[PDB]
Amino acid sequence: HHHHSSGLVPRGSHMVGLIWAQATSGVIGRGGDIPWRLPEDQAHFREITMGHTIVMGRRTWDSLPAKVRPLPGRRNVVLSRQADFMASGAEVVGSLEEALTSPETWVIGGGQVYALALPYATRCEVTEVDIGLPREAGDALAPVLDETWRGETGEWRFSRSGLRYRLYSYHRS
Ligand SMILES: NC(=O)c1ccc[n+]([C@@H]2O[C@H](COP(=O)([O-])OP(=O)(O)OC[C@H]3O[C@@H](n4cnc5c(N)ncnc54)[C@H](OP(=O)(O)O)[C@@H]3O)[C@@H](O)[C@H]2O)c1
Ligand SMILES: CCc1nc(N)nc(N)c1OCCCCOc1cccc(CCCc2nnn[nH]2)c1
Ligand SMILES: [Cl-]
Repeated sequence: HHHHSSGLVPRGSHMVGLIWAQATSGVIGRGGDIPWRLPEDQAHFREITMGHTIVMGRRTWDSLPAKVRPLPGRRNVVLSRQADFMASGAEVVGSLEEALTSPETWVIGGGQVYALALPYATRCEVTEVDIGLPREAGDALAPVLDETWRGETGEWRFSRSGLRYRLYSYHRS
């Protein structure tokens, strides 16, 4: 069965969304990359963010596959404290306040930027990957979401590869 979910979330004059994929342990990144491959999550990330402003930390920009840098179809905003940073086809901003000026914004990583943006977020789109990768020194980590967050939990699904995952759609006022 499909998680008979409404999939509806009202919005106000500002919508700040966070979107990430995490292992059970909260690991989201390692060695400059994501330590699994999940086609359905790539498709999910693309469909949620298409047509919107996306905000990412400089290390997440570095981690994009060079052929989809900038991510097409989205206004790419890179957060860096390097005034001279070269992000061809994107814009570089020096502060989170300026990065979140678009009326709709999806924060797409990484660990540092999720943490700083979480107080302003009203949606979290989380892919939980059922992989038992323990946290290691240097890992990038997903935020811990408290009980101000509410929403819907999807059913477990298998990718054709056999990797198991599920989608959480969280929101708050
Ligand atoms: N699983 C997922 O969903 C997912 C999503 C995205 C990324 N990732 C992975 O996460 C890792 C990257 O995450 P990360 O935490 O190491 O780095 P990050 O959050 O992507 O980027 C950190 C950089 O962003 C800049 N920065 C951070 N806060 C800033 C602020 N308030 N103002 C201006 N600049 C700011 C700094 O750039 P400068 O050093 O240039 O000053 C900082 O070094 C990679 O492994 C990536 O593959 C995973
Ligand atoms: C996909 C990982 C991911 N998942 C979720 N749920 N949230 C994220 N923030 C997130 O990270 C995306 C930004 C960092 C890594 O970027 C990518 C890594 C591997 C492949 C692609 C191209 C995926 C297809 C595509 N998307 N847009 N055009 N094509 C991106
Ligand atoms: Cl992937």
